[PDB]
Amino acid sequence: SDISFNAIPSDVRVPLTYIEFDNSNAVSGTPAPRQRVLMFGQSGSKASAAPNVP
Amino acid sequence: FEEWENAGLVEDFDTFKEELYVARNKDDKDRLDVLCGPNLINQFRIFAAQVQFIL
Amino acid sequence: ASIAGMGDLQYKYIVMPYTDEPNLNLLRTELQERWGPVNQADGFAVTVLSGTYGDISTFGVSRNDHLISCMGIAGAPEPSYLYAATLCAVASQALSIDPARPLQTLTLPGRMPPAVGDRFTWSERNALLFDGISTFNVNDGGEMQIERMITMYRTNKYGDSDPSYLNVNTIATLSYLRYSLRTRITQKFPNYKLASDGTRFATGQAVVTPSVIKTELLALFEEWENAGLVEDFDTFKEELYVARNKDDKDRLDVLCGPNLINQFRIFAAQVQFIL
Amino acid sequence: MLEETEAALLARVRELFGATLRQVEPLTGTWTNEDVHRLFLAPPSVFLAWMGCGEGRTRREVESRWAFFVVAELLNGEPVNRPGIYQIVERLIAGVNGQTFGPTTGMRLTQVRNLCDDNRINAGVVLYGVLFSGTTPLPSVVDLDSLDDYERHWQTWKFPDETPEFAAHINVNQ
Amino acid sequence: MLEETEAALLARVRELFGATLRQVEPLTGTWTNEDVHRLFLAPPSVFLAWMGCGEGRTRREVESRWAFFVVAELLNGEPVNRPGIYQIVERLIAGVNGQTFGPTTGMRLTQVRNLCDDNRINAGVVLYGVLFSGTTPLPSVVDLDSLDDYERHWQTWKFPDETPEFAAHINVNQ
Amino acid sequence: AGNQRQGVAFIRVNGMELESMEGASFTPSGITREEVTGSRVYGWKGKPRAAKVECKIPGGGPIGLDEIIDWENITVEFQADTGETWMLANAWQADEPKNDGGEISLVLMAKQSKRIA
Amino acid sequence: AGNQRQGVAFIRVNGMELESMEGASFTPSGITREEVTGSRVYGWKGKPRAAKVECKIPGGGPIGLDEIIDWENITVEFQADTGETWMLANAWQADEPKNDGGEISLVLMAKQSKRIA
Amino acid sequence: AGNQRQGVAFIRVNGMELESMEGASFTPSGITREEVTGSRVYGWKGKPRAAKVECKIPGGGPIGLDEIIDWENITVEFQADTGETWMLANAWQADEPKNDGGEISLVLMAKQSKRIA
Amino acid sequence: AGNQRQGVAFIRVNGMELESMEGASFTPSGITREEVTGSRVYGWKGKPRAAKVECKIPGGGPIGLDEIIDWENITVEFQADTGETWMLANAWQADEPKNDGGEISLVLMAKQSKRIA
Amino acid sequence: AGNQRQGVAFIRVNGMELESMEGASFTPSGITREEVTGSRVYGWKGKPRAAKVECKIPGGGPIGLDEIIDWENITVEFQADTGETWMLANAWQADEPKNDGGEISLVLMAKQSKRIA
Repeated sequence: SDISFNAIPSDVRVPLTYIEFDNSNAVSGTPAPRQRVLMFGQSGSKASAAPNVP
Repeated sequence: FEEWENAGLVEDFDTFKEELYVARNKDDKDRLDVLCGPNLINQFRIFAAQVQFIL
Repeated sequence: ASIAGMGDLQYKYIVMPYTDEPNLNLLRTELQERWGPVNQADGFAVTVLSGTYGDISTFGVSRNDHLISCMGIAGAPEPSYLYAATLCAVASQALSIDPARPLQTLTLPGRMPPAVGDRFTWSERNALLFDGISTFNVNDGGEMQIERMITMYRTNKYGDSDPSYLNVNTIATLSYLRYSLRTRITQKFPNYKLASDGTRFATGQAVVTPSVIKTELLALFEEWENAGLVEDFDTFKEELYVARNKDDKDRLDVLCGPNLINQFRIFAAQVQFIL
Repeated sequence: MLEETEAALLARVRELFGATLRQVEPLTGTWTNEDVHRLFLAPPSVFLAWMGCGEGRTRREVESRWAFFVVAELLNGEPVNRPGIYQIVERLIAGVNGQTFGPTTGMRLTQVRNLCDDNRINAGVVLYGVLFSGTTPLPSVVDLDSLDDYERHWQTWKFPDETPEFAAHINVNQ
Repeated sequence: MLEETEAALLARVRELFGATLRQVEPLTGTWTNEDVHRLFLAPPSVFLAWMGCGEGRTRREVESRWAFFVVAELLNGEPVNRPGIYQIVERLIAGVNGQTFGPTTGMRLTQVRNLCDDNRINAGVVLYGVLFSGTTPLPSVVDLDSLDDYERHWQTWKFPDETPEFAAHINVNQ
Repeated sequence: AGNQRQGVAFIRVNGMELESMEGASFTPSGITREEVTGSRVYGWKGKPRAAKVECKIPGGGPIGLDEIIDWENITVEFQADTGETWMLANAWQADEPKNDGGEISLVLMAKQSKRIA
Repeated sequence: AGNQRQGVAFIRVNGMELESMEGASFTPSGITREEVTGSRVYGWKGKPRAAKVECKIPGGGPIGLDEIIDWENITVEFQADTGETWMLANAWQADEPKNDGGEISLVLMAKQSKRIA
Repeated sequence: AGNQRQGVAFIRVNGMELESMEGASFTPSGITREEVTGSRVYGWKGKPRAAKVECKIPGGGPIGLDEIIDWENITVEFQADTGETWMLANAWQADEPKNDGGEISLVLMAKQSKRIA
Repeated sequence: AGNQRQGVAFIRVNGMELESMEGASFTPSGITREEVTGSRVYGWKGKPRAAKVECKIPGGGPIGLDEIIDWENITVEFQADTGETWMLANAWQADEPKNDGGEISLVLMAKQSKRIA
Repeated sequence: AGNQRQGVAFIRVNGMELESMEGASFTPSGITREEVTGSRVYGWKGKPRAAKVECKIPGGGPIGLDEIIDWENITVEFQADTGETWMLANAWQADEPKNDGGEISLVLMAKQSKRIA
């Protein structure tokens, strides 16, 4: 679940190669216990994140 | 089991060793009862990729 | 609410753009509660303040915390929080690679420097460094680079000057040493039994003597020195002292002093030409 | 420990033969010329004696030495059951050699001696001596329960007195 | 020095058992057949004897040899407390082996002997012999305080008599 | 002590004192000096040396052999019975470990040893 | 056990326990670390190792010598009397087997041994 | 590691790790600098170089010799035991392969190698 | 076999197995790839190769030396002890045959070898 | 010192002391004198020479091989253990660097070396 996949079902059984193109440049979700940082910032309207929740 | 693993059929050894159990039968007196569990190796079927072009 | 809902994880670096007294007081309280020997979840905060030189100097003099570092900038085309985020990212990466290497020439990518007439002179930068405000520099091109990162700590408890807790490298090194000592103690001695020095326990038993902890601390100090964090060994060995507690009977008290290594900052030269 | 080894050897001897031997008892001393007269011999019987020790491989262990004294009765110049005596000796050798009894490790058969001389034969007693040797480790002078655990390790980093302290209160366990 | 070693061994034995042993006293000679009659035996008890010495590794040290004689009482053919005797022997071996007493270094257990024969058994005495050996260094014939310090070193360089002298008055210390 | 000489030595790894046999060796880390001769005798020449600790451990003890053969970064302490102590840091187990009749030989080695206490 | 040390060792091949003499060796399979010095001491360097079991068998026993000299793919089990056990799989008989005065030396060797039980 | 030096090297072709002998060579691809002197010493001069990997493989292994002599476009990976890795892409088998007493020499060569990981 | 490596090799000429010494060579017939550099590294270039088999035969054996020096059209079979086999057809005896202290060197050569079986 | 001879040498590049093996060479930059004979012996003749420093570095060390193969303008310092020091400025890495079994050979070369200190 480290890589968030779009339009690729999680239950696929056909043995082949699945290749997708996505414009956004995501960052690998490798855990870094010694490099955890926190940021404080304001969120404008049309936000989908609950306030005061990391 | 070591021979099987070297042949490329089973993967995990420590779990197999910990789940092994060999005992005699208390009724037959000539039959040995063993309960083992192997971890059959997986196959490479699905290769999911995501390409993030920059242009 | 946000500071109450952070959780219990160890956030080593914190980005706070709000430079106001009511918020910074709560942040300082939480950080100094985490910095104590009880919580042991070390944390650091990086802020950037935008304003005139006098306002920056006044703010730096006003704040006297050893867990917050602020960088002053005047006439910045970009908002302050962008600079704060970039500086925190660069500092976090550099200190995670090595806690003792100074932050002297690292550049901030994508941050536009102020105008030529809005940059601080040498005297202003020196006064800001003496006032607990970090300073930056402009590369030969259009790049903006870190100059020196220091904390807000300026004054001793009684009111005198104090050079301790000044460089961010000091805090980073102290945190790394505490983490390494905790890991070594919890790994080499998972669960043992305590006995007084001089008792005859003999082979086989899993007991620990203050001499054992002495030797383990000496070995860990050797590893620290080889890693490039501490310099003097004989003084550290002579100042070590390990003893049991006469009341708890299950607590071992140790008092050690390390000699944090120095950094190469100033290169003073004098040229005597003959012509 | 020696008492555990002696008890284990006695129990093994008792379970090896059971009703064949009349008694299996420990012995004081190795054997003397007056033992045939001062002892309650009930042939067949087996006596166990501890013939001191020796220098071990470490300073925490010693090489103990034991001996078995099988006693049999001869009547009119002939043993009562010669095959029985031979079987008893062979089974005693084969039931102790190589096994571990208590803390003792790997009993080694040193030699078997024939102790039938004028003193024993004139009393109608057939005696054989089977000698073993094992590895008995010494105990510890101080028990664990007397001393308590190492749970907390508190360290304070040296700094000027009027500065914010840096310390670590580490719980060694959990 | 031998007196210091003997005192240290006696003190260690006394503190090891305390009230369990009735007495802990030194012994003259190793052991004789009349010792069971001429001695004030109070079983259980421990006797310490110095069984001479040997050639050491240097000319300033010798390899001393010591022995412990635990005494126990047997009543009606049986020891009073056999586990007690075994525990006493094991603790004596484990409390002296490897430790240093006075100037002596690293006591080594040579062997343990069973001394229960007709002479001792007929008197109702159980005797075991535990023998050690250590490193006792010899003292010095001349003490330091008899001779005085070397403080001044005056040197005169040879020259013709009627010339300005060259000399050095050196204070060795300070 | 006043006249006490070294009779036995104790070796402790990560705080656990090892059940060592008699005759334990110890080679300090320093400079090994050689001999130089041409037409005459000229002097010496140096060569680096590494600290070594050698001993024997009985089999079947509290410390298993698999633990012994897996020591890469350990702390070794060599202490004489008189009071002389040497500390070896970041040591490792060298050579081939063998269990010959209940005897396990340890060749614990380190790149630098200093005399503490 | 509580204080029990290893006094004897048992070797079993394909389930048959071997009549082994005193002093049976065992070398675990792992990495042999060497020593590196140039102008100073720098560290160690690894080298693979193979498991070995050595013992002696009296002549005229239940297991013939022709069987011994024909072991190419066997299972060897090395167990100490205290309870430590090592398993060698797909082992083979190495070196030259000789019958010297009723003594047959076995150099049973394998490429990997793991400590079971 | 902290003090670990290179003792062994692993070579992998198309994912199959090769059974390599001791003493495996590796020449990185770069510029070879020569020496220039006329009336004085002036400087150096460059010359292109190609990556090379050399090793030996025992005969009768899983990988046949016919496969070895037919490698024109393969991927070669040279990894040290400490963790240093080099990747060779579109490599080929150069020189004459010979089976001398069960020894097969590989001269796997490529026109460019970069240090990955 | 499962783990068996090549230890010995057998050479058979016209069905007669040769009494070969230790260290028998074998060079398969194929393409030898060279190295091409100009201002940079460009690639490789091919060159044909011929199969070669080399060994040594003791003197005074069943096969005479006159027979050896007269082999123009023979069949040579190179087989490893593990099971790898190569066949050389229409081979010939090359180079100078010499009987040096009971040693006769054979340089049996052919223009093409294929791996049968 | 008074009688101390050179036993080891230290090589430092840009301040980093190199992990050098035994037997490090050093050729000073100067004039190489040849020999001239016609009908008789007449004298010598000069030829310029370039400074050279040669050593070996274990693989997997702090300094990577890619860094080694990319040295064009560096400062090399050759110091003997007795105290003799030579400085090479604007040096470069010459010849072919190879990693042969964990051994990397350096042929650091410069056009002029002067004896400082």
